[PDB]
Amino acid sequence: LPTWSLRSRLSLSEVLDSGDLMKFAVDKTGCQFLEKAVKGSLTSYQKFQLFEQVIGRKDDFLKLSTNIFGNYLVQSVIGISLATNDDGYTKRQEKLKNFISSQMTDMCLDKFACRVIQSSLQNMDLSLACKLVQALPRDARLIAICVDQNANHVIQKVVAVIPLKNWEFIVDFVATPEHLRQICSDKYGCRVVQTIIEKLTADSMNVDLTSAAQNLRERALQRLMTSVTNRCQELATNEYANYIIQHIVSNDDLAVYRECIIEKCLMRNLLSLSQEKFASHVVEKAFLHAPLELLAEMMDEIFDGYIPHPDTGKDALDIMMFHQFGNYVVQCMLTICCDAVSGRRQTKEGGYDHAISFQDWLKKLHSRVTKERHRLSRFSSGKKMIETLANLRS
RNA sequence: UGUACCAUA
Repeated sequence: LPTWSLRSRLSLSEVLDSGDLMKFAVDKTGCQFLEKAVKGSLTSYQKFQLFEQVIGRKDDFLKLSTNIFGNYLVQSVIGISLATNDDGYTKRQEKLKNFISSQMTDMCLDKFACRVIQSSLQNMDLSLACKLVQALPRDARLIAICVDQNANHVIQKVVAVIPLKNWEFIVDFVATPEHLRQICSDKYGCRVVQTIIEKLTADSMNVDLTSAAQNLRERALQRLMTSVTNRCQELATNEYANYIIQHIVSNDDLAVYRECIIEKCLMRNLLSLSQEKFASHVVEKAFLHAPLELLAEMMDEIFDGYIPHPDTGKDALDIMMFHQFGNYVVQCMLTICCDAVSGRRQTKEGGYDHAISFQDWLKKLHSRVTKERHRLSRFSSGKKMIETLANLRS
């Protein structure tokens, strides 16, 4: 801090006139002062000086943006610039767009500057905000952006506040098989893929779209889903990407994609997937949300899709009930049937009552549980199942 | 008996 300032009762015009702003803005106490001062009434010339000193020169703007304290002052002054419709408005906002553009990647990857980007994206005029998105990298650096724990929030802001036409390139980039593989195998990249999928879903939150815009949305959705269903096996078994497959399977507004995953990824692999740490969650979701015709194939695959062990006679259901992960899938099957038979779940799919299918599955499960009650009572899972059936006839 | 993310003074 400048020696002349080493006080209380200090004015903003002093700091602005002194040439020493940059020293205040990167100091905790100093920046705390500016942040208070900047919220008050500002005269025209005070804004003029803030504009010039904080967002007027590329280098100082970069230095504050990437600064732990400075970035807050940059965001406030950008706010004030946007609120100030004087004659220099245009040059200011245009210049700000140029500054960020020329350093896009560096700023996104920075813990603090990425906050400046986010704030600029949602507050700037949409047409200038759209140019910021154009400045996004189209190569390995985009992947790096998606998987950084700070920078990934830039992509998510873009998705939230920018019309799809401007960021269609991101969808197609992420849908490129190699890219999808790297992004979805990452902690943060998956959140990005998740957010994009949500945005591209024709749900309650997209009813405001024109038809042209819905069409654009649909095409991007198909592109992304084609890549996702092509790697469904890998994504479903992955530690992070299983959440994505679960989201798709559980979302009614994605029903057609849920059926695709079930048919071409899950079906015939149920015993095997039910024993996976990660995919077992996907398999539960599929049972919970499958349309009845597919639900019946799923149930049939468990009850009768596999040949029992040649020596002991153990079947898929024996294996699953006592498996560390598979036991949760059987619990899920049982709970579906009990809900169905007891009114808690709709058995009429499309005016057709599949009630007796659920009764049949329940009867099979109840028969197994009864015969194996002694072994099953040794496990928490087994006790839960026994108890579920008891609570049914009560 | 079984997993993530939710990130600045």
